[PDB]
Amino acid sequence: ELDQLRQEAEQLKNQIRDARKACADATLSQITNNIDPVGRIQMRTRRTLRGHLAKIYAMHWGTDSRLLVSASQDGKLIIWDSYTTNKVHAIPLRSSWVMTCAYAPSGNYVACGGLDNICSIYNLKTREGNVRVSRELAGHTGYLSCCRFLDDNQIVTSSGDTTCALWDIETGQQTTTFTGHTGDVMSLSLAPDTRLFVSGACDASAKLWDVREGMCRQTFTGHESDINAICFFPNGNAFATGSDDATCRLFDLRADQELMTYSHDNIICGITSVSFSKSGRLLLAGYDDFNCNVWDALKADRAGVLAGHDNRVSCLGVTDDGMAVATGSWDSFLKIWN
Amino acid sequence: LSAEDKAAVERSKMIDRNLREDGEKAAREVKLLLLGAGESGKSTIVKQRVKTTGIVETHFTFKDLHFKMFDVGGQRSERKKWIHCFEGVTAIIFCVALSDYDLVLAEDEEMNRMHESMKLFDSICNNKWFTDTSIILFLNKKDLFEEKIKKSPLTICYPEYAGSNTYEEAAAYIQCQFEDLNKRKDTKEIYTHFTCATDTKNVQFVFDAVTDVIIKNNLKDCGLF
Amino acid sequence: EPPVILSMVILSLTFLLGLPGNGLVLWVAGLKMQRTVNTIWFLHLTLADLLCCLSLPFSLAHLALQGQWPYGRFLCKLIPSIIVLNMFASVFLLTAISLDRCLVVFKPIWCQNHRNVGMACSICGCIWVVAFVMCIPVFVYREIFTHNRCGYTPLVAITITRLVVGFLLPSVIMIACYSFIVFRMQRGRFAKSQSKTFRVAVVVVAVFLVCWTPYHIFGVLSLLTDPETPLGKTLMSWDHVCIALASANSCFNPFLYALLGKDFRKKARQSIQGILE
Amino acid sequence: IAQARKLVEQLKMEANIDRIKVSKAAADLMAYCEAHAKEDPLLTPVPASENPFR
Amino acid sequence: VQLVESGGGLVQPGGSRKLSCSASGFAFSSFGMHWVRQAPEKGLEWVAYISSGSGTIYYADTVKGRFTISRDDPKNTLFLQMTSLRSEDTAMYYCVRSIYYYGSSPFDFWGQGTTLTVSDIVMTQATSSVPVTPGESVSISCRSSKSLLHSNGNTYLYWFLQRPGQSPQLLIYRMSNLASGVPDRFSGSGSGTAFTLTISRLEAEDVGVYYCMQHLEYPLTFGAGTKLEL
Ligand SMILES: Cc1cc(C(c2ccc(Cl)cc2)c2ccc(Cl)cc2)sc1C(=O)N[C@@H](CCCN=C(N)N)C(=O)O
Repeated sequence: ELDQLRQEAEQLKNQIRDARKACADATLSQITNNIDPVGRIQMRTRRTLRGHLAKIYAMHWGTDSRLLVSASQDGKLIIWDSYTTNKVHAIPLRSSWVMTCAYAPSGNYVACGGLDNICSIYNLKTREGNVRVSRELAGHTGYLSCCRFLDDNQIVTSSGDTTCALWDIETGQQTTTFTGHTGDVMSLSLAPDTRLFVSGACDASAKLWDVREGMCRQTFTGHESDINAICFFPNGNAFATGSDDATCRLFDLRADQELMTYSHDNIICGITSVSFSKSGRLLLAGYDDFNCNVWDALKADRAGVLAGHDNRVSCLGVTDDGMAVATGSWDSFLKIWN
Repeated sequence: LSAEDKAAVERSKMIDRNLREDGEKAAREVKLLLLGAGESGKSTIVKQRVKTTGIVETHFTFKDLHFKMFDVGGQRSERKKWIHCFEGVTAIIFCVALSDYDLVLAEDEEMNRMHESMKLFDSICNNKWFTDTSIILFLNKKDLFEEKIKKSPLTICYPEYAGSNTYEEAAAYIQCQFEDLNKRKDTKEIYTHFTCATDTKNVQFVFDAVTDVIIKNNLKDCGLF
Repeated sequence: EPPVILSMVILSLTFLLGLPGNGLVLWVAGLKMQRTVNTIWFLHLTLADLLCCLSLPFSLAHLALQGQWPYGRFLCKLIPSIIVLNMFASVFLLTAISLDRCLVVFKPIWCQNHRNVGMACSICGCIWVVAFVMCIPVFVYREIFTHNRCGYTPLVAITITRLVVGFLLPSVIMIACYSFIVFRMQRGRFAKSQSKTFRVAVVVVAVFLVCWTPYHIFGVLSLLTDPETPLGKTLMSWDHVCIALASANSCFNPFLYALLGKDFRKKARQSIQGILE
Repeated sequence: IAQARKLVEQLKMEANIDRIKVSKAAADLMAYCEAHAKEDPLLTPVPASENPFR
Repeated sequence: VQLVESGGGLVQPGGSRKLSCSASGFAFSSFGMHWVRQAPEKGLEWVAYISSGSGTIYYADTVKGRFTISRDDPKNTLFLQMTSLRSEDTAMYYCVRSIYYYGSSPFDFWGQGTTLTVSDIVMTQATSSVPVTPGESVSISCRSSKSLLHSNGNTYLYWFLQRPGQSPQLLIYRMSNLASGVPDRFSGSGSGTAFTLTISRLEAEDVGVYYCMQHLEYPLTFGAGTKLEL
């Protein structure tokens, strides 16, 4: 019984590969060759957020593009006024082994998780005037890798137990479980419409899941090693992945395959974080080589470099208005680039 | 700056001061990482908050020294995914069941259990993150090993072992075998103790080793060691 | 004059070799590194050394014109006082560093529980106050006499206090602390055969003694002979070269203290490479 | 066993989606980039008067 | 959240008195505190401010040298020591909590007040009392001596409401932001030196005195007060 089903799976995978190859008409290099290059991008540091005492593991911009939250291994969640450099909130964590943090797209809640296998939701707008823990989502077997608010009451998490989970925060129960990944899920990215989301895991594959139907819509397999970072194109029809094979990749949802590879001989280290520019023309990636690279997403040539982190660049994010970039690194500093 | 801008600046300054006092308070604790292969007796060491987290933290105090001990057994992923989080601990306490060198009780080449203990020790001691972190090595179950070495020899897992089957000789052979896995003997120390479960010398030994580690860290941070 | 030209070459070499070194050490330790207890001492020592090196031009100018350069009373009372304050603050900071090292070796648990940056800042402030107190004599007694020259008054008490508190007590404290550190670490249950501690301590103490011993030897010898004696005539210029040798320690200190640490050396090399590129 | 059933069902589901040619998708990406290039404050920097950061 | 005042009464002129406020239900130490007096005949008047952490302290020009504001954080209490009290110091004294960070709402909660019996921005109310009926829309105007819009881009104008027999309650902060728990029928608008508060579909419980205050700089200045009655 097992032999027949293995053979059927082999035929199905072969037919998927054949359909993908038949769909591949022309690369995004020949039909983007007439595009003028962006040239040399020169972004300068405008702000330096000091105050974390251990390395920074995650940061997230608020939707107003002025407030941001960072998570550090000193057990602390700090909200920063990117404009004045003022720190608005300092939230102590019951577990200092934090790995992810999210900012609700209303400003009222923050989330954080890590090696405790629990996603803690903190209320930022309380009548008593201090940040208090709103809920603790428990049920993941492994550590929390990423979390993203769908809404004030819905949150999607990825964990090292090889599953993602959609949680209704009002009750503390996961409404949906997303299974199918073989390795630990490292990264998560929500579509701008929040109908779909994409996740990268240690099996070197990315999966697109329908949040409502709770099933895997598609699978993308081009990377040679673990996928640490994933990000949606602003259109919502493409996403970029960053792996530790020193390569970033671009995948189209409608074409169901990979479009472009962002790599260089001088680059040997793996990607920690990826993000797009407001129009999606530039792709920003942070590396273990202590800096970030700005790629022309259409032409796959390196447009610039954001060298400003004595340690590995662990997180990076672009504002909603596209004005500035934020990089958090293992040297305990946050830098804002214009 | 407006009045409200000034007040927000003052609030940010207050938060900064509180962060620095919290960092000073947190720097006072000696943080140790517990490690050991399957059924190595690290539970009986830690007995000498968490549901499935595998980040079990034990805080205690010995002779005015604050210890935070982190047990990471419940995490079922590869260590490469979370071991970098512990780059910066004062020491790694590695527990090895001395009396378990015949039974398999794990995936193994032909027949051993000390092989995976050696492999884990080699992977941990020789690691990018723990380049200078010291190891406190505990060799548990000395009496069961005594009777085992009386009934069975070390050869079935130590082919190069020579000398009469005695407790001290076999125990020192385990000493040497585990302590020679170090490849940077000029950078980090190994503190090895034969766990006397009938005495309180295990915690005293950890205290002495941690005191030595603290002194060495201070001295080599200023170029004196 | 061989003594005058020797003093000129000593002062110029120390200035040209210590101003960049002290500037680099201060910049790296104050703008790039985290504020640790071991960094406060280096910051204060580098500040004192930098002030001495920036005062070195004035000394070279005073030597150039065979004295006679300050035509007023205020400059004569002022510039030497500043120089002396900086030098003896540096000496006391060296003593404090040695004491701190001996304390972390001797009382590791107490240091782990009660060693923060505020205590170091308070000790450094008290050190600066004591250095100012030692400096005040120079302001009080340094007078202008008429060729013209400003010089010196209970000199005996000034010299004895300078010798005892600026040399004897710090020398004894550093020697004892470093001797205890080398042996203490040597006779431990976990003691490891090593020679880095011995050589580093010997070099530190030897450099301090070589730089600061002829100064106090000549200070004592001045208070034991008649100035008009030919021995005093010989001793006059070698006193100036002794002063230059004592001031030379401000350029040696950054290499001995700040640059010995692996973290500081790595950070300084990284910053130098980044600025050069 | 049952995992084989699950993977076979998943591969059947993933093999029945409609795919558009890569040239069309790349043209759509290029079109989106061209339509939003003039309002991206990282390709062409905005004057410092309109810069919230310095 | 509760702020309870105590210490009022009858004081002979030239004497001393101590007002104490107890706070409960919120993190007292992270809030700045204001003492605000209101005479039995006129409207509100800012008296004093102490910052979170006891840093800056501000006094009104008429109380400087006589009054002293302090706080005991472990006991969660706010103290006002007044000496040499004159006949002009008789008023109801309120304690206001006000927290300051990006996006906060200062002057959000007020205490019940205690009764005691013995350049500068000018805020002008165009009307003192207007007649209204339930179900209608009313507009209240306030004028500033100088522009309350700051270079940072926000206008430091606040609208408060005092219903008959209770302490003032925050309505609008920064000239445009609706306070928490306030019905979505009030709207603040305008520009520098000219502000309007509009109530659409008014009813009972809205009658009372509306005040406009500036927070551009100290001393904080209130308006005369516009009264809405049936
Ligand atoms: C620090 C200092 C500096 C002095 C000279 C000078 C410095 C460097 C060189 Cl190359 C040449 C000349 C100087 C004068 C004026 C100016 Cl503007 C600048 C420099 S004299 C002097 C000092 O220590 N005086 C003591 C006692 C004198 C010696 N005591 C012994 N030996 N025990 C004191 O005042 O009691």
